[PDB]
Amino acid sequence: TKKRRNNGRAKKGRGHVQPIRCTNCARCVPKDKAIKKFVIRNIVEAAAVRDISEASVFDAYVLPKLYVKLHYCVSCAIHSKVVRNRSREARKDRTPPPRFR
Amino acid sequence: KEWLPVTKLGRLVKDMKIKSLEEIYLFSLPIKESEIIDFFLGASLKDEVLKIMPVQKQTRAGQRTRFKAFVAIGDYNGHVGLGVKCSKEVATAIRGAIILAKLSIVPVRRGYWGNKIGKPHTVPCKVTGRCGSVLVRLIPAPRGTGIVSAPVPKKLLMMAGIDDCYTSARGCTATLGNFAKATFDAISKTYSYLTPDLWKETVFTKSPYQEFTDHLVKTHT
Amino acid sequence: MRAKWRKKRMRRLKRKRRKMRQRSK
Amino acid sequence: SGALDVLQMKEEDVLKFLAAGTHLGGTNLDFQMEQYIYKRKSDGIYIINLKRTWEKLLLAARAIVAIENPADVSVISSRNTGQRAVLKFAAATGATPIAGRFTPGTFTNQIQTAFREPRLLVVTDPRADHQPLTEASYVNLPTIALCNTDSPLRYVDIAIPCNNKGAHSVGLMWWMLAREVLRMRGTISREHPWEVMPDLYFYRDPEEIEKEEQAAA
Amino acid sequence: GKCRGLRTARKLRSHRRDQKWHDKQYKKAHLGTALKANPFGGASHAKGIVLEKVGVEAKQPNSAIRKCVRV
Amino acid sequence: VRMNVLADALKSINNAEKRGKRQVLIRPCSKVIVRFLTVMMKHGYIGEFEIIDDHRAGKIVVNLTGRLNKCGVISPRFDVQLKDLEKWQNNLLPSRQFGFIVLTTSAGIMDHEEARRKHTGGKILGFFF
Amino acid sequence: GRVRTKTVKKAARVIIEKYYTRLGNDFHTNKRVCEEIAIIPSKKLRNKIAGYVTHLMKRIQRGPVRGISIKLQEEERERRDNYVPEVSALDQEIIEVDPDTKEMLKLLDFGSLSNLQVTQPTVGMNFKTPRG
Amino acid sequence: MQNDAGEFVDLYVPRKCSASNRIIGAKDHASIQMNVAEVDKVTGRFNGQFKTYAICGAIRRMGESDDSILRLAKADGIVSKNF
RNA sequence: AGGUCUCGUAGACCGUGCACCAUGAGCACGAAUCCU
RNA sequence: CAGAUACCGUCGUAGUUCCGACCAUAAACGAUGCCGACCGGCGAUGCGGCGGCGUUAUUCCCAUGACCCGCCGGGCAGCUUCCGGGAAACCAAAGUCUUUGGGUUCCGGGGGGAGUAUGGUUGCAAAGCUGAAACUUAAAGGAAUUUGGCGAAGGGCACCACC
Ligand SMILES: [Zn+2]
Repeated sequence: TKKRRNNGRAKKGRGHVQPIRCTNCARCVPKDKAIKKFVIRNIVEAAAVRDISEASVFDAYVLPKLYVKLHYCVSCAIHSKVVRNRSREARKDRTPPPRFR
Repeated sequence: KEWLPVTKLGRLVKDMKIKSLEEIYLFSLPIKESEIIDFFLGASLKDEVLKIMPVQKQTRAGQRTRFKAFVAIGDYNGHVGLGVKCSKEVATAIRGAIILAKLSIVPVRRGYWGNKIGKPHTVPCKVTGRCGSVLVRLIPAPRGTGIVSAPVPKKLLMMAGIDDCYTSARGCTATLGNFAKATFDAISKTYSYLTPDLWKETVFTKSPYQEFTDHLVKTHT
Repeated sequence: MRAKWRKKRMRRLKRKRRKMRQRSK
Repeated sequence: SGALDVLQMKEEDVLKFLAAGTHLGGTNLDFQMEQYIYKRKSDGIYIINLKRTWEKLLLAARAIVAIENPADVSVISSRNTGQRAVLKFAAATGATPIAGRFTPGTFTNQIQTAFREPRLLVVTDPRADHQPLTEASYVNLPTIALCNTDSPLRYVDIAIPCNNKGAHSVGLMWWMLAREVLRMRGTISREHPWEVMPDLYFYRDPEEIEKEEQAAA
Repeated sequence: GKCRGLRTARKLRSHRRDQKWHDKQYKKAHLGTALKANPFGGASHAKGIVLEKVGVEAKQPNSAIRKCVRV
Repeated sequence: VRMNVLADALKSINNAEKRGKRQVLIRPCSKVIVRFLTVMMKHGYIGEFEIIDDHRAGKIVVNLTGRLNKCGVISPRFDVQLKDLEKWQNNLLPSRQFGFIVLTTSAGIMDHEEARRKHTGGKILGFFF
Repeated sequence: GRVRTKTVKKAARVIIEKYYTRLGNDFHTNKRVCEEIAIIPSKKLRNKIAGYVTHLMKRIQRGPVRGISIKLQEEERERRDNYVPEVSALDQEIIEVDPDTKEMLKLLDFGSLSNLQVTQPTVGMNFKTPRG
Repeated sequence: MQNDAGEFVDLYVPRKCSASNRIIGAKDHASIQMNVAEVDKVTGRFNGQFKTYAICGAIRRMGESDDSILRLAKADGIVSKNF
């Protein structure tokens, strides 16, 4: 039978949306269906940041970040442990998971 | 074989100040002790079973069967009930089904066909009761017709005391439990249908709990 | 068997039948 | 309920309503309680009427005094903000108190030791105590509620428009309800100030208990 | 019934005729193929001539061989 | 588009009765509805009813009493006679003790009993019990 | 893994409900008490009862526990909920009143009360939190 | 319930709701006959006159019974008419 | 003139895939009510 | 890989692009036809209009663009519900239904044979539309509970498992 109120997407009064390409594989996926993520990453982690900070021309120099936006289909997101399955009752929750740290 | 009631209603019936349970249906109180109806309805109340069906559940090892028995209870000049209970052994299943039937009996009213002479014989109106997929219709019949039905709602209708019904059914009536439940729902809703015979405002008698709460507080703590 | 490939094989047999019917009028 | 020229508020009940902060309601509203609210003011707070609260106080007091057995009124609070108010109300009226952890088998399970079947039921809120209303639906039990402008009205009979977030307004309304019931019973006179203090009903957190113990004797 | 009009009968009779053609027993009762594929041709009994004897077997759940003839 | 007026009028009455409303607001005010509620009012099922008059099809406000089960409309305007009225009474009514068949005729608009007594037939309008 | 069961904990709760005065922090003293006030089939489970009632003595000396109700620690609750001070905290000499509240009191039963003062309302009616 | 003779064939007459005017059945457990007290006209204490009001389970489950009790009290003369 | 600003320190969300993995002959199972 | 004309990798012909001439098929799916009326709300959103404290285009005024609080009508939709419907999943429509009748159009009678052969028709072609029968079978299906088994995921345990 029908699993969800929508169909794993957000297309309601459109009928057609443009497709995009996935990032892990090259599978063609519609834009509104793909599990997208936008991570704010760093150039260096918390190990080399002291090495850059002590051995720099300028003191207290702010390091640039890495803004990349990833687009995943269902199989690539599940197989790379991005989204996980839930219960039937626990599926009805559009809130993101909490960020304690 | 003494009676030790735990509710207010059972003790107050045991004190021999309830003349009939018609006022208990009038106040729509839950009949919670099964031996109150056994105290009221005695030799006029007899029973017969309907069907015992197999119900099985799988486990790691083998099949766990459990017997579910359908029985009905009711005097032939009024009230009628139905009860379902499922257990391992057959005798305790039948005993629990008879008990759960005696918890839930309802009174029915009987009407006329054309002329109002003597005692009534048939259902007053086309009263309909539906549960699951089964749809049961009870249409009044002229005097001396007899119950025309499938055999088990026919026996339920004579055990309810109604002499004449014109009946009809649709859907899968082979499930005898759901069919009997639909017949019980049809004969239960013969009270909740407003007719012009009763439109005046009923006088409000005092509550039996309100009438004998002094007796209750002088008997128990 | 899904319906697509059995529709395809009926299509090829229909084509072969039409060719043989045209060559055997 | 307010039809006589004796049973109204004289001068001081409105003063205690304004002192306890009973006049302000929640941000949200109920369409069942749109006639119990005066209007809406700025900052999204509803100003609540006091005559309507008085008329439900009369009606709740009448329904309580109407029966002649004081042990068949049951008063229930699950939140900590009114546990002592229920206890003092049952001490002053003879009622049956339930404070905290209402077990789900009191009104319907006949084999338990705590099998109760009262005649009237008063509860502090329909929001948090959505459990005793459904169990009091299965047996013919009425329901009296000290309900807020945001709390839903389901399975209730008298809905007193109240302020059930602060301890102050709730303790004052249990005190005035006990006062009015004891006036209808006749043990307490209708005109003499019988006030022991209304501070016998007021609840506070244990940090303020320690603070007041160290500040006072 | 869907169409409810005081003077709508032609549509109802046409729909009833088409939907009555869309049946199985009425197809078997109102076609020449059903009355011509009948080996007896609308007869309860028929005579015959025995040619030889054929022994056919039963189905898979119950195993036996039955005795038949060609007539 | 609004085609028949008695059908959705009694449908609104049936909806407001089984919900539990006290008053209902019928948006048109045609004479057939007025005659039907005068028949139903003289039978003593529904209470007083107002009517609002303006320069269009005005509104109708009915004070409803707890004496009504269902108001139904038989559509289209079927033909009925005196010799075949008992079949309609048998298959359309829950009992032979009450319930009326309102029908239009040359003698006006009334129930089936007055039409039987005055010996006339006509077209069907609806039913209520 | 030293985890106690319901038998030793329930029996300990019962004897600390019934016998609270003749106890103490000494393990051997309440071991002899558990020998006296209760019959025991064993000795290992006796030592478990004595150790756990010593633990319950350390828990009672720190604070209340919601499993038992000892009468010596009881009725100081009623002492804390039974005192009456000199001010009820609602007989104040001044009460702050809103202009909408002032208008609602104007139609209520009176025209002016001599224990109230009117406050200026806020200048901007922004009250809802930013959610989206 | 009557006939040509005069006896009532229905064994009892069930109560009707004071708000929606529906038949209270045997198994409508949410039906409540709420009993309120009437006060004296001078002294203002309990006298003994009783005003029994009734309600059905459907409007109680929908949650609009308090307005019905208030309107019944206003019609009876319990709640003051200014309100 | 004083010369370590205050309060506790999840201070680990470094990664994206992972070798090849087919098949199982049937015979072998039955559904119930209460005292003398 | 046992076999690989397959998953994988490097090239790669038609194609993918535009003009001009054609076929008219999709899980063309909200798997839910169109018009109209009625029956619980709540919080946001897009358009246009209405009203009202305060802030801004720097301090006075006017209406404007940008905020705040509310309404009205249309539209895409969201959350709860013993109104109600259903076999259930679910549905504010899939409700107003044995208490069956608002108006109108198309479409289906067990499962295969089968969208198959033939007849007709359009098209350069591929094909599109209309559309059977003989025969065979007692099942084929829909919803959901309970153990089962996963080269599914999460907590763990075990020297008859590993390190
Ligand atoms: Zn991919």
